[PDB]
Amino acid sequence: QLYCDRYLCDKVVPGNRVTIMGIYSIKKFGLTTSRGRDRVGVGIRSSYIRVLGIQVDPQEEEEFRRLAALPNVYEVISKSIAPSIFGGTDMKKAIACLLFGGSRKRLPDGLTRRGDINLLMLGDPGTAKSQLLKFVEKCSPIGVYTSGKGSSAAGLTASVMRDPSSRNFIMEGGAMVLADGGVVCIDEFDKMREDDRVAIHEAMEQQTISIAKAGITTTLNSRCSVLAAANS
Amino acid sequence: VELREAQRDYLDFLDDEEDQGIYQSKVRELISDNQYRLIVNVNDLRRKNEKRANRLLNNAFEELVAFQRALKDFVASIDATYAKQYEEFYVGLEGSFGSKHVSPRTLTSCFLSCVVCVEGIVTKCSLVRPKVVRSVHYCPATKKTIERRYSVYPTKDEENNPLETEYGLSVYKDHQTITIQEMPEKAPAGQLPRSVDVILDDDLVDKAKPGDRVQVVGTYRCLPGKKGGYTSGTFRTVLIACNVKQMSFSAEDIAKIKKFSKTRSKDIFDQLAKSLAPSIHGHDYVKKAILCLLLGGVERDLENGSHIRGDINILLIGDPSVAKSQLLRYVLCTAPRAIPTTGRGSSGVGLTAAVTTDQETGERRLEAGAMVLADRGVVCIDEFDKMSDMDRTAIHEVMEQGRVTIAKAGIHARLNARCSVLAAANPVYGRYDQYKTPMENIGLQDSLLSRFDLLFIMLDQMDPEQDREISDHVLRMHRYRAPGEQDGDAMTQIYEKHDNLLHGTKKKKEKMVSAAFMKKYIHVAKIIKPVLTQESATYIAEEYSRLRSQDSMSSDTARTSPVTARTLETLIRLATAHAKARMSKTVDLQDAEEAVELVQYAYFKKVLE
Amino acid sequence: LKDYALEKEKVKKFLQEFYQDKQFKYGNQLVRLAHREQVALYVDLDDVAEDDPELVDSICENARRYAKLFADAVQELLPQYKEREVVNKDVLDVYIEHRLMMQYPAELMRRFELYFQGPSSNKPRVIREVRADSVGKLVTVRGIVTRVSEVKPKMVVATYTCDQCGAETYQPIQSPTFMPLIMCPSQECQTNRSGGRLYLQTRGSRFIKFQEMKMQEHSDQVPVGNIPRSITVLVEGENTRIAQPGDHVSVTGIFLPILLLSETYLEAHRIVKMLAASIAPEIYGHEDVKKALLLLLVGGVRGNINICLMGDPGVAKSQLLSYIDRLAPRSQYTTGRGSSGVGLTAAVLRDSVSGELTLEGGALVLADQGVCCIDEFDKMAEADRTAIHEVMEQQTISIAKAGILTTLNA
DNA sequence: GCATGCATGCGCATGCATGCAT
DNA sequence: ATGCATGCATGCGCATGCATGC
Ligand SMILES: Nc1ncnc2c1ncn2[C@@H]1O[C@H](COP(=O)(O)OP(=O)(O)O)[C@@H](O)[C@H]1O
Ligand SMILES: Nc1ncnc2c1ncn2[C@@H]1O[C@H](COP(=O)(O)OP(=O)(O)O)[C@@H](O)[C@H]1O
Ligand SMILES: Nc1ncnc2c1ncn2[C@@H]1O[C@H](COP(=O)(O)OP(=O)(O)O)[C@@H](O)[C@H]1O
Ligand SMILES: [Mg+2]
Ligand SMILES: [Mg+2]
Ligand SMILES: [Mg+2]
Ligand SMILES: [Zn+2]
Repeated sequence: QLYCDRYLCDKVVPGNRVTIMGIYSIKKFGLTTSRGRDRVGVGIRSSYIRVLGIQVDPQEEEEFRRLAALPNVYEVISKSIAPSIFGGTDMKKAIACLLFGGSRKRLPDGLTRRGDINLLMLGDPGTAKSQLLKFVEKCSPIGVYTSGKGSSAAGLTASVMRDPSSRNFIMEGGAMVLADGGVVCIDEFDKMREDDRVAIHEAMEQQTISIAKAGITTTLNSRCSVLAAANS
Repeated sequence: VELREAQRDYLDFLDDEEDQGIYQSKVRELISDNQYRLIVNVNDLRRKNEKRANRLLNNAFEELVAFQRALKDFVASIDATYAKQYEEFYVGLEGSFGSKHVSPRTLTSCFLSCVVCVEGIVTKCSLVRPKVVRSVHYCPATKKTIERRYSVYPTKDEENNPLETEYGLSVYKDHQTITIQEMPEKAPAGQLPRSVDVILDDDLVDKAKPGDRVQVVGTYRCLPGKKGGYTSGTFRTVLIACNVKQMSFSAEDIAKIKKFSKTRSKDIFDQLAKSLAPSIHGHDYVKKAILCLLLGGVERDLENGSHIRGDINILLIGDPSVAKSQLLRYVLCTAPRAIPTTGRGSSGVGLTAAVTTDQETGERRLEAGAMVLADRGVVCIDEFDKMSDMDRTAIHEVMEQGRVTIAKAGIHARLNARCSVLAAANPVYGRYDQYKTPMENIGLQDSLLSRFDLLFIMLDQMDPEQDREISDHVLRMHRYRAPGEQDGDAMTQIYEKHDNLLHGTKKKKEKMVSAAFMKKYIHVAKIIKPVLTQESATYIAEEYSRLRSQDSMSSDTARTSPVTARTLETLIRLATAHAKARMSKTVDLQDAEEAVELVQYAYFKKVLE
Repeated sequence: LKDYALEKEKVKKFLQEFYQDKQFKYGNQLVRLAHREQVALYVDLDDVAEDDPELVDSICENARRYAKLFADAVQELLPQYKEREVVNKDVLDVYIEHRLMMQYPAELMRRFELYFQGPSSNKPRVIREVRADSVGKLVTVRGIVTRVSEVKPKMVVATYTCDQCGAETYQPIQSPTFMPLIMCPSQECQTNRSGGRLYLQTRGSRFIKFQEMKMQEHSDQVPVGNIPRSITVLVEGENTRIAQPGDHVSVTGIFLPILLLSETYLEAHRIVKMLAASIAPEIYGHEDVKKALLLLLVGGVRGNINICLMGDPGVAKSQLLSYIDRLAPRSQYTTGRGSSGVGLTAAVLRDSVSGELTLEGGALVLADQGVCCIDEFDKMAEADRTAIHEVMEQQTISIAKAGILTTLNA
């Protein structure tokens, strides 16, 4: 158990791998007689650690301007995309322009138009499709990789529940929700479930997901570029 | 000394009648309306006195007490007669706080004893409870009355004589507690939400309900550790509200509305339908139907308690990429109470209110559904074909009479569901087959179609001229950039200003209506209650008879929906809506002719070989 | 402030000088109350309007005090109108006679209850709008009853007998919970300092019927997008056994809290219930479809009748069912799966008073000796259809599941 | 036509915290 | 002054109802 004070609060999100330096101490709340069913333990005080340090596991502008000002930026970027994979120059260029992406535009009427690109790939097994998806996931600043049916311990789309104890609306971040402005790679496009398949239509079209349950109606934002692979 | 100076400054703030002030008129209105709460803009106070505003923001309780005292003195000076009823008045706050605009996630101890503004959703509410202010007791043995004030309950006299309580002579005030949770649309993904507790007193008790988005301005304070020889050193923080607002009218635009109506008259409906959505090209009949939904019909109740529906329902079917979802989103944006519910997004338990047994008290309570919340509103259903049959059966009752009947042993109720429905669905074959009859393509039961009022079929005909016009419009809209924004940057008049890209050189002869003026006019028209005339009734009846007898005059064309008794009500409702479109009092012939033309267009379609 | 003696005298003279109704009603009522031929008396505030109207406002503001004053005045007036002894006297009357033959609390010797009826000029309120401003006042509420508790006795005055003396000790009860006495406060025991211990007596003690009920708002008065609210009403005296679940009632009562937050409740004073083939004249045609409904409403001499109407959509079958539901005194209307399963038959639920389990019936149970209406019959579940068939053929429902083993009459 | 997956009420016991009647 | 009954989660075991998939 860890105790953080003052400015150390909210520096760590649950799930992070951390190295913490602190003081090993015990709780002090006076004295009290042992209670409960078990009274074998005598003179035992609960212990904790008081946290004191946490570690979580302008010049570049000119460099980027020089890189983009060349006449051969397109070829350099295309070659930079997966040099290990033989061939597929057009596919690499398409992947690069997908990574850069377009621009979204609003209108006075309030309607919005999509600014992200979606791609589909079909082919026989052994054409190195998963490798491209992994390279895109690693290269993109924000990237998610799924198997179509969700993942080991996370679904493809968000879900909403209500905690009976606290009566609060808890939302589980799905694969699409966890990415905002990034790239979502989807292998095995054929094996999608019905509800996820229905939701992905709205996710691709309006980049939003609408969920309505007892006493709640919400519209979450999912501005995700989609890169998909499927088999014959 | 400081409190007296603050009171003097607050008193000086209110006396603005000789300085173009409005607060005196506000106080007069409050006295007229029997209200004892005044809302003061923080921005105006900061403009007039920055030091007082800073002191109030950094120190709330003392400054608020001083301001309440100043308001008491001011109301006394105006009419001491009114001030006798209430002991003290209460203060409301409004404006832009800036750094103190704090979300539930960002609340910290740095804002203690300050005034903060929060925006959130309500999740927990408590029953209204009375709280004692003063107590009066009487002694039958000695015929003596005693008074106590609260800010120990006596039971016996000095000579141990019993005391009897006078409940009527006592003073009680309302009290309630609510919970506010951070909106999921703004909370980081994958993280648990955080909540705040708010206390409501006096007239603010019944201004919030669970599942609603509110904005609350109030003071932030700690609760002292309760009695005990040992303390843990941790205090609970609870917000004390002073103003609650439901997040969502002018004065001189009435003249503009009257002039526009008295001028255009007949052209009002055509202009409103034309300017519904510039971003979408074509589909005039669909826009007219959407405008009719926005206006709506007239609900009628009679002596026997019978109810006649006044809402309209429209179902759109067509090929992909014909701008149906765009229309649904536009209706969602424009309509005041609009709720989107996709096919498999919500089930029958979500669309319809349910019963849950409360573990705290052992009772059974009702939780409202999606359609229950949208009373006198619009519900949009995309991917309507994917919806299960049971959900359609549940929706049937709302579409028929707009009411929901619920009963689980120990409780039974009927809730109002007077709403309107937009539905978007795809053909069974993916794309609309021209040769096959509409019955095979739609693939829906006759009852569901009959309960719908209008059916529209949209086709993506690849005509070169239509394609050229659509491409022109789409690229003109895409090339547009908002004025005042630098090129390459990343991310009220009745008639809208002409734009070279949004409208075009040819469209200079005509103009589109502004959104705000359109909303105001729609609201005013919805207020109006038209009356049907005798001339139109016979015409409508004869045309209904002609429509029913058209079975022998249909030629090679087929009918999209069966013609039943509900079609006559649909005709009358569309006529009433079109009469509402232009501010009038009676139904005319052209009013029924428009609805007849709409029915002619909607109900019959040619079949290609 | 004002002296209560003058107002008590005014009440006494009002109870004796209201001939303007021609027979003296209050004289007869007092005679019946004195001869134990009547156990309840109701006072009309509209009748008081002939006298000074200030009394009406005072009662509307401090109802309990004036109720006690009226009770005391009636008790004092009772001896004057007595003419004869009790013809047939019960156990309590025997105790009263023996005690008089040989201070006693006023309510112990008292054997009548008084109630107030709200003025007709007083407009009925809404359950949502009763708040702290109405605490301690007299209000009128219209609603629908949803839950009713069983009748049980409740103590009023407790009687204790000493271990070493014949003296009887009396203790009034004005709280939901009370502390029993131990030592004997009798003068004999006080002088001798014997320290005898008291014992409770059930025969000498006084009990009154007690009942709980709940009310809900009408669907018409519910605001936009809200849910009907519920209120709790306490029933005592002869008002017991009047209200039943599913009935539309109007109750006149007092708004009182319970112990600086508090919980509120209502104390009831008056509870009230709210060719010929012209069924639904709004619907054209169907001349031969309306006599069948009339015969269904009339019924046979088992003589029950069941009717089913199958039709194409748009011929307005639902409106006829709604009209039948509205016309019948005891009626229930079902739309579909919104009242399936537990909605019909019955379920077991906790009690508010006893703290144990009791059976609450569904729509079919409420519609006993009435008419039930079902819409979209083909869409019902198999279990519901079997239950409906059982009701039609046998008129009783048999339930045998974990914790439930019952046969309900329908 | 039925067994099973997924909520949800029911009844219960068990553990942790605290607040004061004898 | 001190030890205990109670309010508030939480696991346990169970039955019951709604949806669907072969
Ligand atoms: N054109 C290629 N250049 C280099 N390696 C390749 C190429 N095609 C296939 N491979 C190799 O073969 C393997 C293909 O497996 P994988 O990419 O998972 O197939 P798929 O994605 O189609 O299921 C990869 O590990 C990759 O190293
Ligand atoms: N008539 C039209 N005018 C302008 N844009 C159109 C038109 N028809 C289609 N579009 C464009 O094509 C896209 C269609 O997507 P969407 O509205 O989701 O189609 P649907 O609702 O039929 O599934 C929209 O983004 C819209 O900008
Ligand atoms: N014979 C008739 N006379 C008058 N109105 C009718 C008649 N038949 C149908 N209607 C109208 O048509 C509508 C039918 O709706 P509804 O009662 O829900 O039909 P159903 O009960 O068959 O589902 C009603 O609102 C009613 O006003
Ligand atoms: Mg692969
Ligand atoms: Mg669409
Ligand atoms: Mg019907
Ligand atoms: Zn004794």
